[PDB]
Amino acid sequence: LMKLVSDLKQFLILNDFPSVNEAIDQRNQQLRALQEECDRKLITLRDEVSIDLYELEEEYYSSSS
Amino acid sequence: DHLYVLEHNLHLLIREFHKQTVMPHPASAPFGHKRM
Amino acid sequence: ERREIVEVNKKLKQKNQQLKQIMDQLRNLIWDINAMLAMRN
Repeated sequence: LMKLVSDLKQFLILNDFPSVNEAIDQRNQQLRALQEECDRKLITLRDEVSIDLYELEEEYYSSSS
Repeated sequence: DHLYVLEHNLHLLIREFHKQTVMPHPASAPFGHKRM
Repeated sequence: ERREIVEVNKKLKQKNQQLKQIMDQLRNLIWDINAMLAMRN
């Protein structure tokens, strides 16, 4: 009976009615930091790619024979 | 074409969802949109 | 003399074709990234 009561208490306090909703906020912060790093990486990549693309266009369009 | 507009449409639908939720700093009871 | 010039021109044309083929994918990726990161939020 004690084991079953402890199990039911852990069940109801685990995810049934736990007032601790800060886990959602922590997940929000983690995922937002992840997507911000991803966006920054993509932006740096596109900037480098654009620089290289302009440097390549300058040699492609101005060379024909 | 095969992939970009896919992501664009998915993000458009999730933006629709997010817009269907805007906080106007209300006091009495406007409960609407700022630009509205 | 002239044959060497013709061969060099052919090699340059092949290199320019490969260069255009690479630039096509380059600008495609640039457009894709710049248009996908713009629809964010």
